[PDB]
Amino acid sequence: KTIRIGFVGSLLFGLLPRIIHLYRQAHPNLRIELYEMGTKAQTEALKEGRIDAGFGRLKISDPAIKRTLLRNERLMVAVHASHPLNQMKDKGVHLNDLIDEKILLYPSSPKPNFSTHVMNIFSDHGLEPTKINEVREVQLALGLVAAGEGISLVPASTQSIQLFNLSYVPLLDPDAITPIYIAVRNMEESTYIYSLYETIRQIYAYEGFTEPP
Amino acid sequence: RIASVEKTIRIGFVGSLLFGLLPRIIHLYRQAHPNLRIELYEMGTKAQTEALKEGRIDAGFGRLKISDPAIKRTLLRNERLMVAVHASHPLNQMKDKGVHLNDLIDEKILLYPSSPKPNFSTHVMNIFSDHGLEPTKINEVREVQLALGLVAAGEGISLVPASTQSIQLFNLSYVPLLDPDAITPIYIAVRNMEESTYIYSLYETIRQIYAYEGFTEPPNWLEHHHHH
Ligand SMILES: O=C(O)/C=C\C=C/C(=O)O
Repeated sequence: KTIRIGFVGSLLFGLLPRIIHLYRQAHPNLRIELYEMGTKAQTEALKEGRIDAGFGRLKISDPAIKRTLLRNERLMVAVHASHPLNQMKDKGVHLNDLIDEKILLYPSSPKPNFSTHVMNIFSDHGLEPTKINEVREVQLALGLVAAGEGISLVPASTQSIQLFNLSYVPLLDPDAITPIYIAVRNMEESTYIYSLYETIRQIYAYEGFTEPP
Repeated sequence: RIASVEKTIRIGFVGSLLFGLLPRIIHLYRQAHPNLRIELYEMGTKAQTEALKEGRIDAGFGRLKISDPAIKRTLLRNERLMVAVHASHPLNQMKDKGVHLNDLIDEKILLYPSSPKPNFSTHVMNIFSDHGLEPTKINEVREVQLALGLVAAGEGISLVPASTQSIQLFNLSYVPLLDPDAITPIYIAVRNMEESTYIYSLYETIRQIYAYEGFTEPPNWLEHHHHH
């Protein structure tokens, strides 16, 4: 009668609430508890039994955890309206266009985290952006972009944040992605966790996303 | 090549203000003062006081009035409150017209934040009790984004600043709150001394954007008058 879910903050701005809402409709007397935490912290939390399921954006390998890829969400570049990158609808924008920009990454919690994921995509292609500043969370990064502080790379679903003179630019590199995983304990076999997984599949089928296994 | 400490201006702000007018104010300020280095620091109102006193920041944007002899402040405006509700909540049918505080008393209300005190939740609760209203279903959460997320999940409602409308979550609706005192103040605080020329310029920028937005302000609001 109590399910504990760990989640990275950005998911609040995307599909997480509609999943929980449909999930609620199937379980009118379940106590649902949500806890914002990083993907590495979710792994430790699952092992200690502090949460039952974790929704994250890193693939942390650990025998005690069963991890499953839900979908490959795209990354976008958040910029101020007047930024030159916002003038490139014609040809579009690649990662190698971003290398000399002031880039705002997040979170500032211990590594590995979302900024490590983003920097790895650069390094995967021999790119190393030299001007990086780490901030607490995605909404702060975006507010700072709007204030004129630089640019940021964010999941496409954070476009629910529509700040004055903030524009989101697509990235052309096919691997400019931020996958979303569900993680549970390796011998998890609960009805509640199965139902949660089916609820995600119902939203995806309705939303037109590719179904996970 | 590095900028001088004299031409560096440090600005403290509460995080939720990034959803309203603060960013365009800062952007415009930067654009009009290209030889200034502006540094921005997220901090709560209480921390802003010690920071101003010690020189760690030069101006602080906050939502609380915490009196300290070393500091002075100007009320920039009283921002309206709204009720964040799930699209399918009955209260959402009064979205065009708005609702009153006494309509919310038996609703599942999500208050926030958790840590600081006094905060937004006590201020919200004080507006209820100012009118002999005591909400019976109070659940407190850590932060505004989790409150909004749980409302979007249909687990309750939350009273939020009007600028929160920048965050448009799926199946989340913002309903106007009609009580004229259902407001939340925004302040600029500075050291209790004559404002530097740089802070006076920041005042000028605020006045400019507030005029573009059409806000009503009293005579001599934020206005510098010469000492000679
Ligand atoms: O750090 C990580 O493990 C991943 C994501 C963090 C934050 C977010 O998506 O908002």
